[PDB]
Amino acid sequence: GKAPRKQLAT
Amino acid sequence: GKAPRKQLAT
Amino acid sequence: GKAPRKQLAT
Amino acid sequence: GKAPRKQLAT
Amino acid sequence: SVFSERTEESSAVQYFQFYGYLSQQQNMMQDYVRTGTYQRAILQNHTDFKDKIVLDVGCGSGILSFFAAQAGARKIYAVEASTMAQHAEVLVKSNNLTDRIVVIPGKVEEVSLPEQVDIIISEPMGYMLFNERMLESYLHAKKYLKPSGNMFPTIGDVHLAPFTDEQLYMEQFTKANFWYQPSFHGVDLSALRGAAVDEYFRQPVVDTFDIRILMAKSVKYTVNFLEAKEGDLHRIEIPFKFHMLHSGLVHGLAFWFDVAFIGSIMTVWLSTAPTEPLTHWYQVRCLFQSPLFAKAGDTLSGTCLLIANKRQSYDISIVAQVDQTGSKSSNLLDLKNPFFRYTGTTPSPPPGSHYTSPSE
Amino acid sequence: SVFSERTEESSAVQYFQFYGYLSQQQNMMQDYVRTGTYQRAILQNHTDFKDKIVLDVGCGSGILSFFAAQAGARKIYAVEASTMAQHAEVLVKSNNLTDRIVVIPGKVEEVSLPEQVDIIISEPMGYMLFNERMLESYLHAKKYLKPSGNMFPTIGDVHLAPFTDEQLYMEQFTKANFWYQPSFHGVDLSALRGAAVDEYFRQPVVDTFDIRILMAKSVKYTVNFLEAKEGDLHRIEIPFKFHMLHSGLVHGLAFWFDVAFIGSIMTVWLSTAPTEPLTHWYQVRCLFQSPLFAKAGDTLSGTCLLIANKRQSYDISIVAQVDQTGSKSSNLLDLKNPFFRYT
Amino acid sequence: SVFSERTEESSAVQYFQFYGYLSQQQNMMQDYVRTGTYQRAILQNHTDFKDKIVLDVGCGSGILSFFAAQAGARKIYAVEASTMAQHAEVLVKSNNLTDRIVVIPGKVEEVSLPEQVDIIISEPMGYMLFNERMLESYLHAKKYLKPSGNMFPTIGDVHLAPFTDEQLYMEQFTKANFWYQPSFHGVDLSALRGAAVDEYFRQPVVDTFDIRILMAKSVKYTVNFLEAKEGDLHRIEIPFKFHMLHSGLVHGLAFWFDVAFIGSIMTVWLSTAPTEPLTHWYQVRCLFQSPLFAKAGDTLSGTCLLIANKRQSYDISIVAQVDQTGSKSSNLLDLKNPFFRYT
Amino acid sequence: SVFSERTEESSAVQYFQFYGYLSQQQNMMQDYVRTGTYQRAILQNHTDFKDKIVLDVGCGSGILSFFAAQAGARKIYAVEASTMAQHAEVLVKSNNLTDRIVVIPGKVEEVSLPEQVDIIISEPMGYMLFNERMLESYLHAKKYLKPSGNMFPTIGDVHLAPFTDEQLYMEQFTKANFWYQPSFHGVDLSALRGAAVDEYFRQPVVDTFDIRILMAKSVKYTVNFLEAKEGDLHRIEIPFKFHMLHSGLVHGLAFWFDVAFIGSIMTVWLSTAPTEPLTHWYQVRCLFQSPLFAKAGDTLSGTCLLIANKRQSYDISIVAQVDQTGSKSSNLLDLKNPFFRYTGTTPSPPPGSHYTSPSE
Ligand SMILES: *C/C=C/[C@H]1O[C@@H](n2cnc3c(N)ncnc32)[C@H](O)[C@@H]1O
Ligand SMILES: *C/C=C/[C@H]1O[C@@H](n2cnc3c(N)ncnc32)[C@H](O)[C@@H]1O
Ligand SMILES: *C/C=C/[C@H]1O[C@@H](n2cnc3c(N)ncnc32)[C@H](O)[C@@H]1O
Ligand SMILES: *C/C=C/[C@H]1O[C@@H](n2cnc3c(N)ncnc32)[C@H](O)[C@@H]1O
Repeated sequence: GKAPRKQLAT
Repeated sequence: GKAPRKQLAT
Repeated sequence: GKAPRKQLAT
Repeated sequence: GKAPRKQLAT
Repeated sequence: SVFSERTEESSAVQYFQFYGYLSQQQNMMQDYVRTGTYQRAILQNHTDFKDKIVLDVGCGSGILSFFAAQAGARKIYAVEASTMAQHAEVLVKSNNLTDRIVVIPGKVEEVSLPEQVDIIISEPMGYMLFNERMLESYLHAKKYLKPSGNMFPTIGDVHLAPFTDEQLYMEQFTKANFWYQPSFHGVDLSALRGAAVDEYFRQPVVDTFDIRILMAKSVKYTVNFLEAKEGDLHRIEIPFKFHMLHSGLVHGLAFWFDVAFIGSIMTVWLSTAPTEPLTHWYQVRCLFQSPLFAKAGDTLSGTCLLIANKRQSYDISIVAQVDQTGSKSSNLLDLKNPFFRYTGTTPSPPPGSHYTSPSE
Repeated sequence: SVFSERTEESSAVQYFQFYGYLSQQQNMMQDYVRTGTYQRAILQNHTDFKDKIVLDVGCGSGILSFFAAQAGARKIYAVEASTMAQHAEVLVKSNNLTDRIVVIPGKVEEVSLPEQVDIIISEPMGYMLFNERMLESYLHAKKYLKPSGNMFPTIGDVHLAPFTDEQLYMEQFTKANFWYQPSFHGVDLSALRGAAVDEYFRQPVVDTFDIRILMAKSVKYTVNFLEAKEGDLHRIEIPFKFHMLHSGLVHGLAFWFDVAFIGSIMTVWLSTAPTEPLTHWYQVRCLFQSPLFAKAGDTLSGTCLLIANKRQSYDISIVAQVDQTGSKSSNLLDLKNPFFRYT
Repeated sequence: SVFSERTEESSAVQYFQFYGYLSQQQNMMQDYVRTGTYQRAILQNHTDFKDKIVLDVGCGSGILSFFAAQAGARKIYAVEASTMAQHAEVLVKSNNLTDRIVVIPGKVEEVSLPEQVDIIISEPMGYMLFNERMLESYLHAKKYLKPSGNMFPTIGDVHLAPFTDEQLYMEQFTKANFWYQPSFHGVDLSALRGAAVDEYFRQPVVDTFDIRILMAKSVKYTVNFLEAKEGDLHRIEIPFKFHMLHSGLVHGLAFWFDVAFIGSIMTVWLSTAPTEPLTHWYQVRCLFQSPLFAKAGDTLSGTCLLIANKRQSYDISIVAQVDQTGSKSSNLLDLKNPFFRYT
Repeated sequence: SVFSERTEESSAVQYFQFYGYLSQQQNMMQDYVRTGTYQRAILQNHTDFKDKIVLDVGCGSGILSFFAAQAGARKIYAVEASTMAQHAEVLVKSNNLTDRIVVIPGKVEEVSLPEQVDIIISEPMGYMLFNERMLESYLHAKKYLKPSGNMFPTIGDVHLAPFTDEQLYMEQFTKANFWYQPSFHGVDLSALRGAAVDEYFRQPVVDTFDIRILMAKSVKYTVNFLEAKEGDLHRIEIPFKFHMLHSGLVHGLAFWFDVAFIGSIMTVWLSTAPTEPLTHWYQVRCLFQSPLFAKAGDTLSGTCLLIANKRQSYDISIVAQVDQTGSKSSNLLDLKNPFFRYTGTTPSPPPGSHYTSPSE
């Protein structure tokens, strides 16, 4: 898909 | 690009 | 005093 | 140092 | 076809798959400024549509075709390349308009419109106006426009202005400085830091901002859709000569656009300016890799050159210098990979904008 | 090649364009649980690597190869198909590991390794484990594996449990109800209300949730990477029979996964469970178009079927049935098009 | 020297040890409102600096001198008494401004400048403006100021307004009530209940608050740095007469300050007000040991007196009196020992 | 006096001013572990105090003097150098103990105790045991201890252990990387980055942690307060030879301490270990500037050398190497300027500590 891995906040 | 149109909040 | 300028979060 | 003893929460 | 020649198939696939989703249509229709202005521009220019033949390029849900029907169009040819075309054919049947709206699945550069239309309606604006390269599909459709026909929208006005936003600029190095540690889990990442900086700076920033971050009146570059040809949009040279109104560090150029529906009755404007209510196009800012010091009374000159690519977008080259000092700055950005920074927070005014005591 | 057949180009282009961005690498490496657990599993089992030959499938920036190097690996073949391979080379050179880590750009289904390897390391887990269809590339790399070779991770447990979340159901349902309007700017959209509901509920929801919403003990489906072959993942049939612990509306199935690094010294687990620290995989919840009502003690049986598609993802089919009432729910979901809800 | 007399060594040592830490510099420079407002005020008024001679009092890392340099200053004498002066020199050299910014280490009351200057820039504001007694060093630097010389900042408005905050009053009061115990491990502490209440309420509270707690329009006391002399700040008598806008318990006075950069082109304000974006100065609230009750429309008069001490701070004396009832409240507070409440 | 010779007056001023505040006393008394253990150690060794003469060094509020009185002491000499001494004289009057507790304002190295005591009670522990250099004042007071007298506390056990905490280590560079930007408001700060890194690494970290971040059993260095002399604490060499139990990156050495009140009746322990309930001393960790790779079965050897300074604290030098690889690491830290990292969050276990499936 578009973004396989999702952004995780730090 | 991935998202040609951007999401606008309702 | 001990800490004249106080820590400000960023 | 500035604070020889540290604050412990109650 | 003309579309196949200028677009890599991988780009068109992901592109039209995106527009096949009703969730994406819905997002556009729920843009009150976008949908309301288009409705007003059509219904309030009813002589431009009454008993006219209409071509709706990239109709999507066909909502614009229904406004043309609401204005009294005789026949409407609604061209849509994504799989949204069959959802619009459903809408046309259930709205009992199969005699006036004809949905034609396919790319406007490939379908056979049977006839010539008196007016062409479309929503070909990407962010920064030119993204998605749909403007060329809109201009390509003029092969069906009868001589003395109209285009809705008729003209497009992209505005450039230099801005100051230290926080935006410093955000770039904050993120890339992740790589500047000698022992990330025992690994020295620092050799990649410069690459991370370059990556973040190649990204246009898609959000909104306070008007007061601008430092000079906007420069407007105008595309007349009645006159412009397809090839005109392959290379877009936008010279600018800004006169600074505020002293500060110029961190880049902000972009927004307006379109005007110049009807026989009245000219209706759709404006994505930072002065106006937010639309789903927002605004786009292009940072400079190195900021430029300029005082009120200096001239910031340079060129913004947009070169179309086979990914339905533009490579952006921005050169700018402060004439009084010669200090210049370049930057290259991929319009197809922007950074969506918008968070919902009402934009903060630049620091040092209080000229009277706020405590008063 | 094996990859190019199960993958149509337009998916592979956008797929490897995504991993070519350093910002997307930073996001994965800043996942402390993910990066720290991988390092612990490798260093703690250092003799699964000491003076061994390592294959790193989809090395990204190469962070796994560096762990294998720290563990004492003799040679490490770090394979990467995105442009990130060039950034891996720069880190190998600047960490003075040119003599041990060999970056080989290309798809592992296409590259030509010089020798067989003792252990394969990789992070082939997408959200819901099976997205990206990278587990097939991981298993495909077993052709370079020695007979007594090891796999890191060794197995993957996918856990599914039914949940109740009226807030989430209403949220997706009201979205589709935009197309219920009979007069949107005078345009009757109602005819598309069907198609919209099917679309919004075709999307798995990716965010985290409190475990209090789970109504039954989780079912586990295990993939053993030592023993599975590429073709096993073309179709994944996961039966389930949930004994309900709470009454209420079952709004769908919640998915998370664990993977285990079964080494010579100790087994180390990496878990994306909703009780564990959040990771960039989050959890996945698949909604029912119409929820099912179940009483505490009822049985909810059905089958979750995953059919691999050319878009490097899966067509999910979930049928759920309250046995005590015959209340059935048939659902189709597109794993490649999820709704990222987390804020 | 002038400094060494009004400052006993043990205060000056700990004071300049504090500013010698880069982490304490980073904290001030990361204050975007503070750093951005200073740059705007200097750049917008660039001809107050263009080809001029600048004195930077207490330059820290030198960030103000760099702004004066960007504005076009001919020469800039950046004076700094802490070890941070050595870090300022490194930034001057690495920004290639050795020809324009001259770091002169030492106390401005002690250093020897080569020439008179056109404008003085500095950040001499402590919390409640007057802490650190650095405004005296700022005014003391006027001896290097040309007759038509300018000061950046030019003036400082200190604002005080009465507030109600039963949560904060109870919080400090219950703390001191530890010493109300008659049998703490069998030890009667009650005799010290007095001394504890006086101690906890001697501390100004430093945090932010919503303006809804202010019960009257703020009173303003202005210090004009062009016209004041060092000795004016030894004793600051601030009368106040508040017309109350709301009934309720007046728990004390809330303090914040504004400073104005009155340039040749425009005046630019920096405000620490509770309605403005938060800064590392926060706001300061001085509690009454016993609050005063006031009705909407009553007048609350009194005097806030600041006497400078050798610890580079002030002994605060606040007497507040509801005129309609004669309800008086006498308070002593030690500005140098505040309670940092913000979380 | 001996105290004046080893302490800069600026240090003592800020030091004793701190202890003059009842808020600081209160913070110590509200430490249930600290106050409760001291109370138990005294009252449960009542023969060590019954009809004895007691010297309370650094009594503060004199709370320890009251426990000695509660145990039946005949006369108690309570020495306090801060202005807290007059608050204790108030407590002594109001508790009707002016005949048994005598408050003596002043430093124990300067007052004239009139006689010799049978036992000395004090709370001279700073964080990492040795901070504040009050242990020397406690040992100096032995000039009043009758031969065959006791010391409460009797011994102190500082424990060292190597830890792994990638997040703690990476936090250092994250903060210092603020300086690694080329245009902070137009200024290049990067030249100061290395200094910021060094500054943050000179700081001991005062918080708590999960036991599982340790990678080897603790090494214990013991100070016997009955035998030790003042000069013994000026230079404290603590050799260590840790045997690694866990593979990983060693990021530094963690510290905590225990004291034992060895009474005639029973030995009472006050332990600040990470195993035990949190006390206001917490624990202290000293990072390494460069982390050390060590596998389970390697030996981490090195020295921790503490050199007293005129600021009532210690300069800390930590050298350590992995014997099997020779890779070493140094670090210097100022014990007087720690970093108080504690946030209240229950400490997280190190990643990769799940040996069974958490989903089970
Ligand atoms: C911004 C709106 C895009 C809509 O127009 C459709 N569209 C894009 N490009 C074409 C071409 N070449 N032919 C027909 N329709 C087109 C998009 O699918 C979307 O609905
Ligand atoms: C979830 C992680 C993906 C990483 O692995 C790389 N990758 C995906 N698929 C392949 C194949 N077939 N060969 C080599 N590397 C692959 C992604 O580029 C990403 O770094
Ligand atoms: C609030 C800012 C303080 C900065 O100014 C420096 N500083 C204080 N007091 C003096 C004197 N008397 N001379 C020179 N510099 C001074 C502080 O060190 C800090 O950087
Ligand atoms: C950790 C506790 C400190 C208490 O003891 C007092 N104190 C420190 N150092 C001395 C000396 N040399 N003589 C007498 N009292 C001392 C502190 O003031 C605090 O109450």
